[PDB]
Amino acid sequence: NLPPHIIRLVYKEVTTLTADPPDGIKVFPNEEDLTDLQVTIEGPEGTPYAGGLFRMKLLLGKDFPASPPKGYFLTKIFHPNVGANGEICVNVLKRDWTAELGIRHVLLTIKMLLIHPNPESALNEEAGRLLLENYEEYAARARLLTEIHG
Repeated sequence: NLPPHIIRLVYKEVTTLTADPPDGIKVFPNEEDLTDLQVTIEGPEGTPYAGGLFRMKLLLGKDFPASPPKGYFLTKIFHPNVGANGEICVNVLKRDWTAELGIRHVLLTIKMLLIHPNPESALNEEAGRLLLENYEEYAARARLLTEIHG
């Protein structure tokens, strides 16, 4: 139940964003509810997630864009910043957020997160500790779950 003038702004972003998304990212056409966007993020090459295709959904909350969107991975993944429910915690984004950044910036931030995790704010503390204490162990399991779910 976003304000109509906000919906009018969302339709603009999504329409442009869908016709020309960032690399490795694809926003699916939404004509039902643009508050609930469906997106795929290709696992970056040179990362454990490489080769995998990760389905996610971006939810625009009630106080959007005053507050940042809330992302959720549908694809199961081993990442310090992704919870069991798939909830994505982008600590830096939520701090450096304003209404002008746009949905494109959010998706980019999530892609950058697969490359540059943040164990200082881990929803998956196991993946958080492993990333710091034994990266090779993290890369192994992350690469394994990417072969199965990616």
